[PDB]
Amino acid sequence: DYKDDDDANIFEMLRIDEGLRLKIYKDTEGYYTIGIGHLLTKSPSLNAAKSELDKAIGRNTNGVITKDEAEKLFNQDVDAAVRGILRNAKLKPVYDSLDAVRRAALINMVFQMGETGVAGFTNSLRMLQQKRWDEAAVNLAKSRWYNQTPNRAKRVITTFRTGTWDAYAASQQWTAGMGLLMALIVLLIVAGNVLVIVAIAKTPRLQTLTNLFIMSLASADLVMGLLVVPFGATIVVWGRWEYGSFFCELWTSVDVLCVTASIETLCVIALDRYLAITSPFRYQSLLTRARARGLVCTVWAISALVSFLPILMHWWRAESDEARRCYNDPKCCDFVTNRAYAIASSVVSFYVPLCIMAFVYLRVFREAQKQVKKIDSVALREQKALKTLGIIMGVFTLCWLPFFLANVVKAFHRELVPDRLFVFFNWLGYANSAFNPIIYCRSPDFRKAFQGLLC
Ligand SMILES: CC(C)CCC[C@@H](C)[C@H]1CC[C@H]2[C@@H]3CC=C4C[C@@H](O)CC[C@]4(C)[C@H]3CC[C@]12C
Ligand SMILES: CC(C)NC[C@H](O)COc1cccc2[nH]c3ccccc3c12
Ligand code: NA
Repeated sequence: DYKDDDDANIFEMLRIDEGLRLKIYKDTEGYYTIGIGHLLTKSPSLNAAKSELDKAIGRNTNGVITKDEAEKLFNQDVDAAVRGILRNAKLKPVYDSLDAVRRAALINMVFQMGETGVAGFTNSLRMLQQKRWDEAAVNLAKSRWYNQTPNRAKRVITTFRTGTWDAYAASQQWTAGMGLLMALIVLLIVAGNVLVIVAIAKTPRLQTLTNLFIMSLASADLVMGLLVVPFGATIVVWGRWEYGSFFCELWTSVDVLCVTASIETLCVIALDRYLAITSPFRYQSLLTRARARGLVCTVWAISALVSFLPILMHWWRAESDEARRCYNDPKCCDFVTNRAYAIASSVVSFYVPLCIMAFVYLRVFREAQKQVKKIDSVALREQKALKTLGIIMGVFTLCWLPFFLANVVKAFHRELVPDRLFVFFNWLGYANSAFNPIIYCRSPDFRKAFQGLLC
């Protein structure tokens, strides 16, 4: 029938906003429920609920149904909302003035708040019936509704404002696009870094002292691909933190830990190659294989101290409205910090290692020119291995310097960094966990090592 597609459209709107379940389940109050919030019965008996389902559906479902049958239930719930809207003196005149798309927005609010809940938006309702859409969208956003479910509320409010479905089309392709891209990013990180660890760990040719440090660097990248990036992607895709306040702080701590360990490992590398080329005899006299393992544990030990300790102590916390409402919402895991912590933490964990790692390695890179004023083909074999260390140090500074310059600009004046931009700089740094294994293939020894392990 020519009216069928409007029922499918509003069904898909709420499918995105409330979700869909095709098997009977208990709602938070414990009543048997299926579909998009269709409450089957308040009776405790499960068979009474399947009985009510089989009546509405016209077959013996055994408590399982198809998408199309879930839409059949939902059309009945939509009729009940319309009846309630039509009997509410504040909502009926607005509903009568709206087209199908804006009626779907209003019906969607009714599913979330109820008629009385929507009826309390007395000024926004006046602006809708007055077709002052942009002003209705502003007043609607000034609400606890908007603050508690901003993703759904932005979509509904955009729908009242434009009169289109574009916010729901934009969402559904965002979940598919970014859901896929994030999946590939987690695999490219876990794949490239798991290979680098096993290659150095079981290739005798690769068991270089510098490769002992690179295994620390790849070990940081692998925790990123296992315990950090996968969970930060759910925020980028789902629009909220699903794992509670406790795992929010732990995730944040491991995230700060791995980044702090990486720049410190790059700094220890630059200090290793500087001692190696300025004082070779002290290098042989000082660095045993076991002491090199001690530097790694000391780096992670300093990193966990400078990462876990401030975070578990809540030294980072701020008093702003943005900060307190996130701290009191488990669904929010934004890392809102006080201006003091934003500086001291990023300086101790990053700028200081970045300057030493950048200052020392340049004096390393110039002394090699000071000792090789010649043309040579075998020199290319050693300029290449030195260049690889300067690429990894460079790609790290590129992937993460913007995130930390914005972090200090954000501290003095939040005006300048959009949250959209700051999140993008943070994912430029997450991408570094992918690049390193690719850069490790620049050297011939890793190259034949990767090629043998894959067959
Ligand atoms: C995700 C968090 C909570 C766990 C942290 C993992 C810790 C234990 C990791 C980080 C880097 C790892 C070190 C890096 C590589 C080496 C060199 C290897 O030849 C011996 C072990 C040693 C020294 C690792 C010990 C374990 C280690 C310190
Ligand atoms: C989603 C958020 C939690 N991700 C954090 C960054 O990946 C890494 O952030 C840091 C690493 C090391 C030191 C740091 N000091 C900071 C101050 C503010 C924000 C991040 C950091 C930070
Ligand atoms: Na929170």
